[PDB]
Amino acid sequence: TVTQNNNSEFAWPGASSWALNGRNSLMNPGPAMASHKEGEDRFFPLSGSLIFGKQGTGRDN
Amino acid sequence: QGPIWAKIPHTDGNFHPSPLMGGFGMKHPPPQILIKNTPVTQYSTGQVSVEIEWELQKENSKRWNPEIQYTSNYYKSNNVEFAVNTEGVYSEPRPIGTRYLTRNL
Amino acid sequence: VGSSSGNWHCDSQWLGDRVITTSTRTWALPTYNNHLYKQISNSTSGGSSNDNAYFGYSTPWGYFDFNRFHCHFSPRDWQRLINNNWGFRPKRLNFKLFNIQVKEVTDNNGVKTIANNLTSTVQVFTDSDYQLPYVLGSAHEGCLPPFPADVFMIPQYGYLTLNDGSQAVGRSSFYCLEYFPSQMLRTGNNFQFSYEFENVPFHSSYAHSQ
Amino acid sequence: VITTSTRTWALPTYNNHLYKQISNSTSGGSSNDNAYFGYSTPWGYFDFNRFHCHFSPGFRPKRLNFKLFNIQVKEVTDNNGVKTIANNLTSTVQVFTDSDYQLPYVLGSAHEGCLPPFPADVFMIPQYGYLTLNDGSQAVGRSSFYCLEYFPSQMLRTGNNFQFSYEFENVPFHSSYAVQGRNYIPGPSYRQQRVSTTVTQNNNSEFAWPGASSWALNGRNSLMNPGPAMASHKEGEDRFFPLSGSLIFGKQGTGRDNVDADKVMITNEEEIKTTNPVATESYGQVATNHQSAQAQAQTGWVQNQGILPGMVWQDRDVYLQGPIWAKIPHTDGNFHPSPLMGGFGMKHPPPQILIKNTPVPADPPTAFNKDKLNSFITQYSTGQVSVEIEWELQ
Amino acid sequence: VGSSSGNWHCDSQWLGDRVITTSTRTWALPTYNNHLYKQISNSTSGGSSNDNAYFGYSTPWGYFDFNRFHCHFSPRDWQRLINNNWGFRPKRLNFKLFNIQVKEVTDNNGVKTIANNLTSTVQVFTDSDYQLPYVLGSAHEGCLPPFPADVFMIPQYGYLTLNDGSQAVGRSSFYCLEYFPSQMLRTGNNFQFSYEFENVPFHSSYAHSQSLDRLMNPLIDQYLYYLSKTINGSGQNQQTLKFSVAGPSNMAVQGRNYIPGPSYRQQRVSTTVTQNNNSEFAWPGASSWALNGRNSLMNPGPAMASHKEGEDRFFPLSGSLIFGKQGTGRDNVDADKVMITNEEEIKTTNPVATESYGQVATNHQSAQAQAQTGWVQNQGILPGMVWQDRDVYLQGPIWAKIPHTDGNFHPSPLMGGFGMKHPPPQILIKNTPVTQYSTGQVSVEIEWELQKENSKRWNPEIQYTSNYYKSNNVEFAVNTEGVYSEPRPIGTRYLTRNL
Amino acid sequence: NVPFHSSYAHSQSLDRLMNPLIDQYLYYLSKTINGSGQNQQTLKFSVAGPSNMAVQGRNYIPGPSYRQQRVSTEEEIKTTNPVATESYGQVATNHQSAQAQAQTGWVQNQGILPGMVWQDRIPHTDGNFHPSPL
Amino acid sequence: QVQLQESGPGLVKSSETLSLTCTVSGESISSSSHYWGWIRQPPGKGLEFLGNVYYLGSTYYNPSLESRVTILLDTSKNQFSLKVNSVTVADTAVYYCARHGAGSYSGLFFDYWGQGARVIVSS
Amino acid sequence: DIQMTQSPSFVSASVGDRVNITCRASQGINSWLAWYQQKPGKAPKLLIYSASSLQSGVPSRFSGSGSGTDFTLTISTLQPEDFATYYCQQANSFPYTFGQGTKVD
Repeated sequence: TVTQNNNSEFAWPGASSWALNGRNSLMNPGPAMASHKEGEDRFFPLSGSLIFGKQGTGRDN
Repeated sequence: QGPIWAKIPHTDGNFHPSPLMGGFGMKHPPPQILIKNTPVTQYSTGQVSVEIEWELQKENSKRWNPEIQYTSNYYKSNNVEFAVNTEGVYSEPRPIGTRYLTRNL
Repeated sequence: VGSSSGNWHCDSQWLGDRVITTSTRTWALPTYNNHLYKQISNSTSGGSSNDNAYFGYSTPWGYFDFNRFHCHFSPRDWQRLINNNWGFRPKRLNFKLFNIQVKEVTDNNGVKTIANNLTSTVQVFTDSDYQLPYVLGSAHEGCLPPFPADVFMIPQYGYLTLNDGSQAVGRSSFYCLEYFPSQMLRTGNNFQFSYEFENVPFHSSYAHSQ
Repeated sequence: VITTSTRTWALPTYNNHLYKQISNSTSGGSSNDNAYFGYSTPWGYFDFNRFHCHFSPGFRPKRLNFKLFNIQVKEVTDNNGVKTIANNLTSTVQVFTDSDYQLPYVLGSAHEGCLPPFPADVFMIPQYGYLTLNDGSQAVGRSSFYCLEYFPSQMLRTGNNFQFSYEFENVPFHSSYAVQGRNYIPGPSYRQQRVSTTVTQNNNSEFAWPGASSWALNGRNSLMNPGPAMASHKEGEDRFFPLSGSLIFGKQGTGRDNVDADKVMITNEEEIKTTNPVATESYGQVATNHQSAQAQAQTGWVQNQGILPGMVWQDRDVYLQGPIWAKIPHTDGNFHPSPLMGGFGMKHPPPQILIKNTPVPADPPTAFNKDKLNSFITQYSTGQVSVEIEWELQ
Repeated sequence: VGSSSGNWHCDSQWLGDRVITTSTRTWALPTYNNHLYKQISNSTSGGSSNDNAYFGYSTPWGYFDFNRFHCHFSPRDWQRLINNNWGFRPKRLNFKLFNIQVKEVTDNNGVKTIANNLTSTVQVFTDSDYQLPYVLGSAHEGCLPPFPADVFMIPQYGYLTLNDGSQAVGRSSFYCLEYFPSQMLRTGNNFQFSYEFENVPFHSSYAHSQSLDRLMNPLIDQYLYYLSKTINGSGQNQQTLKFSVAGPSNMAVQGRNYIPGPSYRQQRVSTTVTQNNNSEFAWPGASSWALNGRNSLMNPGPAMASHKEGEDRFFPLSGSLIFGKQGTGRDNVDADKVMITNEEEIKTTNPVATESYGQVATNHQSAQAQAQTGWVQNQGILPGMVWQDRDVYLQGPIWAKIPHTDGNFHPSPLMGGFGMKHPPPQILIKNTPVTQYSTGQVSVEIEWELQKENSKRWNPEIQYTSNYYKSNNVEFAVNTEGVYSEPRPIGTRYLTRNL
Repeated sequence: NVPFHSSYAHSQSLDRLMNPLIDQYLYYLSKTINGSGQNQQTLKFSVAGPSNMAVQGRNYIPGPSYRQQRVSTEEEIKTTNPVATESYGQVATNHQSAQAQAQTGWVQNQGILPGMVWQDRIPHTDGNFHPSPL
Repeated sequence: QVQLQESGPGLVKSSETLSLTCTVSGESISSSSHYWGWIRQPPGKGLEFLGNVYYLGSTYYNPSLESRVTILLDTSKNQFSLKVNSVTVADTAVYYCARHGAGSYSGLFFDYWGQGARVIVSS
Repeated sequence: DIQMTQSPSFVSASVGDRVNITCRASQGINSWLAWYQQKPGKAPKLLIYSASSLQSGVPSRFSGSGSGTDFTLTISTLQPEDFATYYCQQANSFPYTFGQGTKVD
């Protein structure tokens, strides 16, 4: 649900990321962990899930 | 839709090499297969058949009530799932986990 | 030239504790980088950030990638796995390549010309000593198609090495794949090799009830 | 008796090398009974199921043999008006047989596209598609999608050939011969409407759809044709025929829509009349109540009569143009599997033979593009077919 | 005394194409009719009707019933069976009875006291020549209970014979079970026999992916012709005969090889109550058959699909096996207390039970006579018909005994399961007459055969899954009181096959 | 080799094969109305049991029937075989609804159905059923 | 195109649970990836949100309704059911089914609506 | 909850005349809105989503631009086809709330 999210750009700034040789790396998919607490499924971890795409899905945005 | 294997970077050590996107971490995975057209505008075509032999571990459990199994719906959709539309476009509607049967902890 | 160098095998044979899945696809290989090794770096594409910095090469060599499951399992087959089994793992891999057809194009005015080139060869080899970079682990596109009737296109082979920004360093390694002994196939030859998977723990396909 | 047939075929490239869903909606509107769901395939198939394939102008099949040779592939380049046709010597042709009967069996519906009767004719291989479970024009989830590329098949360049043999399971030898208490009674009847070719006699109304005997399944009326074997007309009256009672063939050159009666050849059942009822007549009468001094005995007409102990009947006569075998649907039970259009019902009929032209991709974009290549060389192939069937005469 | 005569076995082994399902329960056998063979008839209840008349004897013997599926198959095994297999059938039957215990009850003032009786015996015999009437095949109560921990009570054995009203006829046969040789067991003795099922065809568990009328190739016209138009246009003397090619444009008129199975129409009732008229039509409007002056309701009858596609609510009146939910009363329970089973799978090859079979012509047309047709309410077998038998359920019966006659057609019983001329023999039991009752352990073991699923279908099957959504208690499991319950009936057909 | 001609009379009626002492786990529709009145429709199910033996579900049905007219001036087979002078069964025809009451027609003649059993009392052809002569 | 039909009783006794069901034709709830939600229109008054259910089964309820409503998602039959408990005279209006989402506005604005279902709570 | 108040409760304005309906959120909704249209007895149908973005089905005449505390639905060149109540919806914060209604004539 788009509106439960904060009104700012936190896509790269707020994401988890491991740094190597002064170059920041996003943690995708990350260590193996449950995606959400039982009973709430709207939410998902930012980078923590393999995200495929449906056919015809564009390559951007 | 996901990967099968990934090569373990050759290093001093590692902890639980199983790769993070899933599958089987290996120190000698299936070798790469490289191909090119020998220079002589040129392109080539043909067939490729690949065969992997998979081994199984059967479900031995004594659970009384029925398992949760993966199923296909029956609600008269316009086109069947995992099949082609009228344009011959094979579309995989949803990703399928491997985990349905149940074990004890 | 006039006789089929291989057959068509796609099926799955469910036998006892083992499963044999065989997938066959039809591919197309163009020519990349005009038969040249070409250096590539972000400086070519604009090199916005230091995080995205890379220094590497692009080779005319293409490669086969079968690394995704849906290549091997039809949806129904897969169903017969997740439903009935607490684990699986690969044992043997047997790969075949054949029925090579080399085409050539001389473009004249609007309509291009395409006809058989009989004396042409197609080089193919495997890296079983692991001296090259291994790019099959990063989940790139270009794999065998999910659906058998889809004809696909062999991806281009590329690799990266040590860098500081777009510049290189002394320790950067440059691999010429021509330097590898490789088999050469004309339109009648075929290519085949087999592989024995090393021991890996069963993947778990069960959900704990506790 | 041993007959051999040999022909030459031309198999084009179907569906642009695509599997396309075909549905009722795509080619039709309304038509509740008519609506269907299914897929069309690039694959063609060989249908020799008709008699005149094997026969030039009691018996039953015994063995079979099939050969496919002289494979000639032709790649078609087209520049402006004229088109160039060049041999492509490296091209391949895939063919397999379905010996497990895993695919839908469509040979039994008496479709056109058979080997032609005259040995010099060159025929075009008919395309293969199938129909599956549907609701209206939509498809319930119990439906099946079969991808034919997923069956192991044999690829053939210009030097290869493909042969196999088959063994007919034992079927009944076809028969080719014609107020006292009695031990036996005439066979079953499910009545047909009666029509006479002279239009002056028949009624001046549109009774063609309504008049015919139908059977309803899942709320779809599907006309009964030809129906249980029955003599077509009473003795001496040959002008009359049941509306859906017997097979009707078109004469050479007959049009597809609204042809006259003299363009089509109506078959007649007059031979079997001894042991079977007339398709237009009631099986008999029955007492409809109890007689009394206060009520007369009433009789009433039997329109449909199932099997009763002591019936005998003749099957329907096969014709030189008619079908040979029809697969028996796989079900918990069936009575007298002999097909209603004539011939030998077999739980394992001769396997279907599926063949396509392996697609040859055109020039790739030279930069990697993950889309499937839809751009192919216009192509078709040709070859030979020799099918040989041993028979046994009584 | 102090040496156990058997053990407890309750597991199913899955080996290749065969299944081995062992069932062991505990039982309590009282003494019925105080050791007396007694006559019974309708006049005992009054016999308000002629159709309800019965004349028979009731015997002290009890009899074991494993004849329902859920005796042998846990709901998990049943899932593994219905999902992965296209058919099954019983091969062997192996029965043991052991750990006998005899307890006497001597009532003294307030409390009744229960003590062992060591010298007492329990008479058991099985009729393997089938010379007694066979009561196991009517879907009677008293079968081994579904859940293994329950204790069950052996049902009393009684039989019926010829009757006119409540009176007998000279042919009525009276069988005294004491006339058969039997075996007698004290607390140390045990009893076992083994059986071998006669050859039966596989029960076909699958639902066709093609409908009987869709067998055709959709792309190709037939070479047969049909009569499209009987008139050119409006007017006098305008009759014509115009033929067309059978093809996809008009699909339904093509010629076909085979025709749907028989039908004997049932009335249709709506789960929604407001869609029914205010009249009592349960008995009066029900399809029934008549025998020797008695009307017998037709239940369930031939196998026919319950409803047209899309209609869940309508069900044939007497034509669908109805099961009770856990804890449902005997008399006049409301419609949500019972489980109704719908024949959705059989619609492809079988007619809808609430719909006509078809139409036929009722007269000859002419200029003076229009074409007149009328509906077909029932259709006997005609050559070429194909049909699906009735489905078997977890709660439903397994086998029946084919009546012994000169002829029959398709003996497969109408309530589902495997019709046999030599089913598993009845097992009769009683206490030896000296208030006394005996208990023990029943163990039945059947070996099943399986037909594996070969299909090439590309897209995933319909499977039987247990819903994930949370709830107060798990399906097919006990509740806080301890009362075992089976939520819904389970059919055997979840897979598919080409028609 | 033709079968032994059965030479006996059954001691049981095809509808009386049941056990008289024990209930069935099957249910039958019993009341379709709460009682006399308007808008009374309801559905009530009750166990088929020895009290009512008409509605108990049975595995087999009596044999084929083709009605003969009765005349007033084989009684061994009447156990499993319908009376030749009687209507073999009653079949419901039209569907009920708030407008229309259920109607039931009489079946004078009924061919074979799966599950029939019957008692007794060759022309060379493609097919025949239960060849035993009349 | 997405057609939405509601069904269930049109009369319910007070303090008896109310049950409606919405069977969506034209999409597949499991693979559509959109939110499905209910609202209610007490007669002659403004519509008030009841709750929605995301295709994986997660659910949001309206706090105004005090833990009465429960939205069950039956994905195989492609329909979802509203159940509100201990019904009162006040809780009677036309109940609309709706698809709560779109590409940009998923789980926000209701683009496709049911035909409507009248429910009259009465004694 | 967040209140919603449409300023005209009943606006009688006939054919051809421009009409504007305004509804103010109790607290800032950050331009998340959804105007609806209900003809009598039928279910409502969406008109404008977000702040000014028109729905595919609806005719060009409907328009509106919110400043985030203020919102207006301007029906330009009102045709007789639509005389109906008009509701607005907040998407900003749960629970979603449809204020009152604006009946137009």
